[PDB]
Amino acid sequence: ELDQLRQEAEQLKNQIRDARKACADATLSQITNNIDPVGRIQMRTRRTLRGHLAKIYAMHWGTDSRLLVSASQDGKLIIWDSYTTNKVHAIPLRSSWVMTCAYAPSGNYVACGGLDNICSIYNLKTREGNVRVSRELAGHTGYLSCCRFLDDNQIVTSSGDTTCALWDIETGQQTTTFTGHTGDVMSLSLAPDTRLFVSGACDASAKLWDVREGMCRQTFTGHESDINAICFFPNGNAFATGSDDATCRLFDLRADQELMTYSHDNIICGITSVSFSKSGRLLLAGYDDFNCNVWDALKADRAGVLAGHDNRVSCLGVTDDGMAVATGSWDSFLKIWN
Amino acid sequence: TSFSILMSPFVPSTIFPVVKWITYVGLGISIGSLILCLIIEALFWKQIKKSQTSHTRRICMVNIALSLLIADVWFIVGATVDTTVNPSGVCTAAVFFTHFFYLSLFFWMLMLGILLAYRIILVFHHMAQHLMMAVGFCLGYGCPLIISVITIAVTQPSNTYKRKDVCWLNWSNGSKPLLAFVVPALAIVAVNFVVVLLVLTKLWRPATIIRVGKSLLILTPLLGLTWGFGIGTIVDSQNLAWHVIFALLNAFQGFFILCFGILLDSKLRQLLFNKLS
Amino acid sequence: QVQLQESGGGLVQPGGSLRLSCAASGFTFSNYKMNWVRQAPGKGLEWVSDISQSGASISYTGSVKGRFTISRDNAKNTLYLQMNSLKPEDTAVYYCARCPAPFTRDCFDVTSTTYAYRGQGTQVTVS
Amino acid sequence: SIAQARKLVEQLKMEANIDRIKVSKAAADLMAYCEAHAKEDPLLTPVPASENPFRE
Amino acid sequence: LSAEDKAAVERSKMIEKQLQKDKQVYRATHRLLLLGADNSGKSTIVKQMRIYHTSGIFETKFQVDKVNFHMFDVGAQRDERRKWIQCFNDVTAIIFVVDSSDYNRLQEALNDFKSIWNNRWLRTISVILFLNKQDLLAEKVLAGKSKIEDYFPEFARYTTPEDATPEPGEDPRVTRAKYFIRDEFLRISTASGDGRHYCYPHFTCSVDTENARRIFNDCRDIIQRMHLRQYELL
Repeated sequence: ELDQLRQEAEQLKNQIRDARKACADATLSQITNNIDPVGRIQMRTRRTLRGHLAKIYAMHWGTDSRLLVSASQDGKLIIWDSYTTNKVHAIPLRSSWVMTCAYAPSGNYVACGGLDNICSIYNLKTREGNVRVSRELAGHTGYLSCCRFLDDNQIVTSSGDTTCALWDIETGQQTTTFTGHTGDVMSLSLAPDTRLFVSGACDASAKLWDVREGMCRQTFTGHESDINAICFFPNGNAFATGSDDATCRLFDLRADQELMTYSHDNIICGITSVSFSKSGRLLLAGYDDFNCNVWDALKADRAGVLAGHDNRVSCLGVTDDGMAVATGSWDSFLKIWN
Repeated sequence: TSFSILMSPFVPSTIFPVVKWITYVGLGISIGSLILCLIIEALFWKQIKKSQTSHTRRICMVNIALSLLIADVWFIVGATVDTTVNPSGVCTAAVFFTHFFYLSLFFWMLMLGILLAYRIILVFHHMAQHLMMAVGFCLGYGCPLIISVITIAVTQPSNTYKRKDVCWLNWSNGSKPLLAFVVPALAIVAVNFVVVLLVLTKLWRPATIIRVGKSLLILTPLLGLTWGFGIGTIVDSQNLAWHVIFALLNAFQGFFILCFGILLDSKLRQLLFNKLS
Repeated sequence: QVQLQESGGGLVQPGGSLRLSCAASGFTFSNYKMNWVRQAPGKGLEWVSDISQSGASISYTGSVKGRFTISRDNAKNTLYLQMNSLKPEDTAVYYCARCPAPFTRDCFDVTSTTYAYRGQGTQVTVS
Repeated sequence: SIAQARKLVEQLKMEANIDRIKVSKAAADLMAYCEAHAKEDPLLTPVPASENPFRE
Repeated sequence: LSAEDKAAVERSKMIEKQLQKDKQVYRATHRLLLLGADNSGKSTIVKQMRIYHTSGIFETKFQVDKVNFHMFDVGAQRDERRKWIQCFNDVTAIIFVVDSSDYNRLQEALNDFKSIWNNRWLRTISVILFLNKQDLLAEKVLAGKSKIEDYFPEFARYTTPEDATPEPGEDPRVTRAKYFIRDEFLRISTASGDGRHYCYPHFTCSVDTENARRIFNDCRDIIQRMHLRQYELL
């Protein structure tokens, strides 16, 4: 009956906790006691990009570290050249409410999604000067939150119906569906080699998957409320998360438990964006405070602040060469720091 | 040097020592106060540029303050110029400048009034920023120039543009240039009055008295309803207070603007105190 | 890992009394608003009683306003409910409920079909 | 329910028999990675203005 | 500047020239959100208002006195609404329709109203409240099968307010019942506010035609308030 199954589940959880206690012989803050602090980090704007009429809700870089893409809630998708502050493309959408965007590593396509439960794909290299829609992907049952390209023919999506999907573009149908969450899913991050990826939910849970087989492998807990952002450490052996309880944490995929927690006593608001740097010695985080904070990752102290936004910060990004940082916010502006 | 000569053809000598000191102290605080005002207007500029209406508002306020300060300093200069020796020279320039600048003040205040009505009577209507800037600057600094140059050109040849005792406009049975100040000044306050009544028919809809009072104690300095007491100085001699309430009400214009129009704001005071702390 | 475990059910005559106790584990207990919910045999999820972060705001549904009493104890991490004169229309299954966020007064998603911060429940029968 | 508990038990079965390593071995790797790539991180070690595209 | 840079600047100017036309059309339209429950008559007012003219969201366009109004109704979603409700923090108003002929569900509606009132990102958004289905309430009260005082004890000690206007010529019991629930809503409206948003109650039925004019007249009042507060007069 259900009683025996629940008792077995409780025993399994107890065994898991017992096996997780005896794997922790040291604390990171003790091994990292002799590390030199990085100093004080001061940054200042170099470009301010204007042109949007409403909130800016997502952004993404390109493999060439010169081009950008930005998405707003008035129905616009803009492609920027950040060196000279030009405008290369402005694409209108069909639904105003958009929540994600992305380049493909080949510099040929973009994609977006939102409240209407569709993912739209746009071609950039037509013979004429006009950009048109190449494909529309339908079949979710809840608002999409994030999407990331793999090749020019494979995409991965996350929705508010508690499921993740893998899509083949030319055919136009799913090849694998990932089920297992209890709440909504909020953020994703693909691996450097593109063989596994991580997802966090509106529960205090996160998971790791396998794109080929199509199954869950490890589950991590520890937070107290919803999980808002997630990303990968450069080597693919860690990931850092932030939650709507004024706390960030760091997780590993072999010890299967926490290693650091970033928080304070004057911080009583949540986290919206999380982004690493090229070496792993900086962790940048966004708040509705309305600031951005720069955390040393190996000692859990603040080493810098970034101010200048009049409203909530929603997005954040770094480049593939390490030269700039781009920040957007609900006040309709993007700012570049170096 | 009574501050009533702006509106007064004649200043009876009886109260002559009564008013004089007031002016020389009144303007004093005014000068000081206005400087502080501009200082604040320079410290928090990047933190107030949020929308269209607030931007146009701040522009009107800074223009008002600047015009008032310069007009005050030129009155001070032109009141201590001895005309018993040189019948020309600075006693024309000063006059002209004072004239021009005061008129500009008045016209700027008119703009503020109009803006309020345009935000209430026409609720669903939208315009561009730069067209509003253009109309504001072309009717703020536009008509003062025209009136000033026409008056000086049509009056200076026959030597009827300056008084025989002090550096200001005159009139005696002939050319009356002083009307080119009174007629355009008074008939702006008899417009702003209307605006105030309108705003009172929107705040008395239902604690109410405090609300109405705090509303009416902010819009009296900026739109300048006090200058209306000059309507009696032109048509009387002394009777009770006309030459003495005028000075104590209108010479502390900058003090009133610094006390009610700036430091009683909610956001600006918070920003000021946060920066100070 | 949020845990909320209930205790104190049973069977009671009409007019009797009993005490419900919820024990919590896995969060700072004093930052969060708390609630009570019940599921009557044949209906949806209802709402009964409320309490605030400190212990100085209290609120009830219409029909339990003279009989049931709510309290919390921040030291022992426990939420309480006492009932005095029971009617047969109180037989149900009883859950405690948290709020999604800390330091807030709005209470979203407590009565939904699926929701992550909500105990397993306890059965109360009156006859 | 029965099916939900069965699925939970089955998943916890795979989740409870996976290899692990100690934490003092999974802190040193992160520690050493940063020192490996510490001279090529512009936001820790700034560059001269002659090679900075956003300032030159 | 070589030819490539010239061409780049020409294209950028040509793009700004079109964004300037997009600004006006975006700014000349107003956005509204529509909320209710499964037994509320939500769609009937939409059908009536369309005279003035799978999927995760719908849209309806109507026009009053050459003013263009957009209305949005959500669909194909789950029952948890604490993440996609953050998208509607720049609308002119929120419309809330409530069924006032089923006494067993009004407590749920009140609890749904409080969470909207006291949310963080919706503290500058006003609400237009429709108390639908006043026809059914008349017969349910007159007939005498259900007792209103059995779901709410305080009804035993209630007197009709003297500012009420029972124009139609009805049985006073109907007026007591009508105004009790509106008082129940306006208590929550008045208690925790801070003078930054308001609430507007109305009595509707399934055969009214005037539901566009009321939204028009209330949106004027909202905008006038915003303009007066931006000058530090209210």
